[PDB]
Amino acid sequence: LALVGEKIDRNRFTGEKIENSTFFNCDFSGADLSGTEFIGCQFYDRESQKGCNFSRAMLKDAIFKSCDLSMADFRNSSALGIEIRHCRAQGADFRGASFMNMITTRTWFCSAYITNTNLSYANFSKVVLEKCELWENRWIGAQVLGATFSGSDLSGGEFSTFDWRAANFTHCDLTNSELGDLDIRGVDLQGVKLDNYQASLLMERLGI
Amino acid sequence: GSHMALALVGEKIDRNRFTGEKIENSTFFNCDFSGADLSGTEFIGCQFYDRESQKGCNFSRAMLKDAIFKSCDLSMADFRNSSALGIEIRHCRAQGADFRGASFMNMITTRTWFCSAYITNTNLSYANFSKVVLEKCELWENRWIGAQVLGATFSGSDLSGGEFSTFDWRAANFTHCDLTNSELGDLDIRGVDLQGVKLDNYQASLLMERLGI
Repeated sequence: LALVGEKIDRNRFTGEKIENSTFFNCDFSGADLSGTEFIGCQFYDRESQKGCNFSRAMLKDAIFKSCDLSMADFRNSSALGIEIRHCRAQGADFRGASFMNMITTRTWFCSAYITNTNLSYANFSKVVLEKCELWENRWIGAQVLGATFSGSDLSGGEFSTFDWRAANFTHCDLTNSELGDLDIRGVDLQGVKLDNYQASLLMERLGI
Repeated sequence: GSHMALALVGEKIDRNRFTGEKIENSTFFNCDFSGADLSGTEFIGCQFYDRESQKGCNFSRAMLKDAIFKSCDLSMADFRNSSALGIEIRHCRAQGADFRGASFMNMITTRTWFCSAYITNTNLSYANFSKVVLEKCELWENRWIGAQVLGATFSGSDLSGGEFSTFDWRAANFTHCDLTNSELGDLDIRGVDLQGVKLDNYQASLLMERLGI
């Protein structure tokens, strides 16, 4: 399977399963991708330098494994309990995307599974991702201002060019990660889990 | 020249009554040594505090270059404004002693200044070190509980094996200090400058836990 330049109809792939396909410059905006599963699929065209629009797509329980989602516009999604794995999503736009259930609780709760995924330069400004599976990702350069990952599990993460001040990390698990310029003086770390190797390393940053 | 088993009380010591001598197992209660010259004078197992008077001896402005106190009871001695370069206080008790103004510095054989003091194994509970310059000195194995240190600097010194329970860590300058093997109290790395100081495994673990890790 290999579409190009098409705008995808609301119910074209709903619930379906697709493998080793390619969608270049397609426009899944507004689509209904509940229960859809993409495997080995590519959504980013290099000769073209453009990716796919997923803005406002319904993605409740959607699934992405080993896909290339670079430059994916996930703005304003509905992505409750979705899972992303071994994917490339460098530069992808996540602002607006809701990973939270607002119905079966009288407040809110989150659900989301994004691992083994390259999130470099992804935009998570203001995103809510409390208590989710966010382990083993590359976060280099990702915008995270206003976000909150409180209680999530980010263990095994790369954070080389990453502003630890901009988002709420209280209660996350950061064991076994590349922490970059994390400075325990100016960054609430209440409840967070560290590995001894890092622990020492962080003292070193303080002159000790 | 030496003295043994003295018991002085309420006397005012003369400049040279003891200069450079060796004194043992003696008590002096409520004696003003103010201004005396105790250069090189050695005191062993002496007592300068009396539990019945609740009084100490005045050492203010005493000249104490190279002086030795060993195994003495200096509870609330007044050393204010003294000259104690190269002094030495080992295994002494010195609760409430007042060191404010006492220079531990050499300002002759240098362009500027340097320090020299050996105070170790000493109980310094509620001692007063406001503004004291104590750079690069042996200060190991003391009890510091309650000590006033506002404006002092211990920079470079070796405080290893110490006891700092009720101790205000933002008060003085502890850069480059050796603080290993010590009970560290309420020390919090977020609030205080620890550039160059040395901590051990155990200690370091405990300072993380404080933050919440």
